[PDB]
Amino acid sequence: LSVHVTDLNRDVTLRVTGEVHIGGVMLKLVEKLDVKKDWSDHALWWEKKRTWLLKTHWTLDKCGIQADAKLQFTPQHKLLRLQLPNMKYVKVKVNFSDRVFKAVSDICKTFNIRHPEELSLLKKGILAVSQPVTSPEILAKMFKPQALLDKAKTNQGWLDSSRSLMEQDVKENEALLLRFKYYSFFDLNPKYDAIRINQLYEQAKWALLLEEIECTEEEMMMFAALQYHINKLSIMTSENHLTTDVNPECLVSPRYLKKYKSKQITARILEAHQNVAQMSLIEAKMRFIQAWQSLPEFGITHFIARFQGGKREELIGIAYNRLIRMDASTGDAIKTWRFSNMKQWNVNWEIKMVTVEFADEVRLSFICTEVDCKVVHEFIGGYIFLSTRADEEMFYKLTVTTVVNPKYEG
Amino acid sequence: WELSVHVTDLNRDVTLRVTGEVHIGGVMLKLVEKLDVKKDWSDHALWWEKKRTWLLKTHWTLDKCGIQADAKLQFTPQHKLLRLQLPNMKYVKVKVNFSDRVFKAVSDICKTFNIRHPEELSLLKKPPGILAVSQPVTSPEILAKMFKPQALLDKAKTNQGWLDSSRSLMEQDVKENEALLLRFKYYSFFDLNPKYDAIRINQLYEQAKWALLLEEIECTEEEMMMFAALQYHINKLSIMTSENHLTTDVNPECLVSPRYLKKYKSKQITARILEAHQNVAQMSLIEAKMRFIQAWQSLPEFGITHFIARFQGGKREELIGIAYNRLIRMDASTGDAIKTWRFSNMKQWNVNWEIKMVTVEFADEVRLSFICTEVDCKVVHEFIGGYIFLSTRAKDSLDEEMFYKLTSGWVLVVTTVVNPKYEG
Repeated sequence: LSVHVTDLNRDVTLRVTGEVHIGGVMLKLVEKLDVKKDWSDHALWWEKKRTWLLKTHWTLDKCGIQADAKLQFTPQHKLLRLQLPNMKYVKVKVNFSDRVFKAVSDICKTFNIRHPEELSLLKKGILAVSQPVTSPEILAKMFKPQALLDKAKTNQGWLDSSRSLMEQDVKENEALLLRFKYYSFFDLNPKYDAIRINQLYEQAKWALLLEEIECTEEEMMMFAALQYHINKLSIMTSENHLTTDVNPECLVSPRYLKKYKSKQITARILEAHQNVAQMSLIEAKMRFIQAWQSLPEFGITHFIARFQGGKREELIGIAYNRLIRMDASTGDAIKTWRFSNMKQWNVNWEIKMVTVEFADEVRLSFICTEVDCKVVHEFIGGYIFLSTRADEEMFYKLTVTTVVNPKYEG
Repeated sequence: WELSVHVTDLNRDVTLRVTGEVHIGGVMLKLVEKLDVKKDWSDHALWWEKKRTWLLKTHWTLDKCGIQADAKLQFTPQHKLLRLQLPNMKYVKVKVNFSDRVFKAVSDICKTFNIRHPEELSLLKKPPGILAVSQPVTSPEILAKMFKPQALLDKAKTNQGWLDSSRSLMEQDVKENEALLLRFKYYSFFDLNPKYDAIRINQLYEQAKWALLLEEIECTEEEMMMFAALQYHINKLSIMTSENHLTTDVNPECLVSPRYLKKYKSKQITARILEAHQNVAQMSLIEAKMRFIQAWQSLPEFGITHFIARFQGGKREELIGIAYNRLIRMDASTGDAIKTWRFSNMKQWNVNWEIKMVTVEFADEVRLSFICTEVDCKVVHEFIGGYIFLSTRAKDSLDEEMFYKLTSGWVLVVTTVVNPKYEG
């Protein structure tokens, strides 16, 4: 066996038996290297079969390791460049051993964001602050084609939530996108979700500005006025001074005039107004999200799909309440099936075909790319799992595989 | 015999020779003929002040109306001018039918003011953009001048001025050009919808604001400062509704997608954004007032109307409280609740007009009986039946006959009314 230490950039070849557990090898590593350091975090990684040495209690043989195998001793927590929905990169170190689902959970607990199951990871202080862009040129610089096929192509980058980061080709300090994957936001509470709402509003703002989602001019002007309103509401949160021609003594009962001087009353009102503006700021972003949620093209994830009796590449669209057969160019809905009528769905991994069973004996089938099937399967099962909130074991189970919809009405 | 009639608007007294078999319309005809004038008598109607009744039934004879000889009645236009003080404390002149029952008068007024659900409002005796805009006073001096005694007995005295919704203004000693208060009478507001109730919400907010500023309702210092902060915020949001100019350090072009930079100039964008911003601030304005109201609704002493009453085993004049869902026996010195009765457990309630006594029958055959003043008896009766009628409101056109049936009392459209919402 050969174990490569990435940190010290040195490879160690060891004499291995086969009756010594994985922990024994790790222990032998600590003693032999003759270096005063901390090895507590590191874990063995197998690049060949792309599996972690998860259980260190296991011996050598029941892991299926041949002779002269080149293992890797690398730290679990590596540098990871994350781009928040606010399009600002933050540097964090997360566990590359845990499942992406549990990884997202930890990241959101760190970022003060409730319900991490609505979020996931996607390939390519200031958590609460939201400000517009310095100049229109930056938007044009960030401007992408954002066509349906281009958007559908980027949807392949959704990580397997049942696997880890290391198993899915994620290098150290490689850019991953933290995005709201599912568009079923349960319990948006301004009392707890000051950051959660802010990032969701940011994702909605950037999706509209970069024309990732299509809307009319009237709606565009409204959204533009909304974040203008949000900007003015934000300024009020910092202001600790009188800004209008109103005398604060006119806003209170005359008994407090005898209890306080004017400077005292002005101070307590300004302090309270910062709290008032703080809630108005949040509820404003709430309205932005509401208007965003009410768009006719909201909450649809596109995947290239081949439908029965179709000679052209089309699109399968996945939403929180339905899935849609769509036109690849226009994006017009050909037919819409709803999740409330679904009994179960099947996934043939050989043919790469998804078959969905609905009520009243209607049946849908389509075919996708190899990578898309796993992503679509997780998208489907994920959306059903989110329709049951009122349990991590439930999610992993829902995500030739056959899964019965636990919310079938019929 | 002879009939003397005074035409109010013409300032003329007319004597008419009548028998008694002459119809009401007959008097009106002989009145017009003898005057010999060219005028529109459409709105004019006979009024008898001594007996406080309109004489609208034209087909009736003088015998049916019990009009004795030498009676001096009036021929006056039904619609007269009235001064109303809105919940925003601003006065306004309106023309209303002084022969219509107050309940209809209030509804017509609310229709004019574009206020939905007029059954929650009514007129109270004093002890177009004026309806929409909210503005704080100029100085603390104004608040000090309007500061009236808010003691519980003083509020109980004020509540004697609530007009009978089953009778008309003329029948209740309300002269032309006099001042009446338009207030939210019942504290149970059905469907406060911001999409329609911009005026309704504004006035309700004003009534809440003024009740707090004049200490008509109690609140903690923390709550008071929060209410003050809300006012400051609402005033600021109100300013934004008029602003048609940039007031921040943000470029409006960074708020739109790049395709609009190719279609519009910088000014065309800034203008259409500010135009939309006024509507955004408008909605924020309404939502801010809603938060003020719901906070006002959550106050411990909210939604209670007080009346002086003597109870069965009382040693004193006490206070009977009427909330939206309950009757409360309160001490008139501390305002503490002695005993509370739920409306849901009320099978029935009676009003003995002779002894001026109200008796309520409950479940488990528990009984409550108290005595008020002559005026308070019908006012309290309307409050009980009114709040009940409000409970019959479903999300599904108001049933006027139902409202009167619950609140008319001794007026036709010992009184006994069965609660239609008696649970079990």
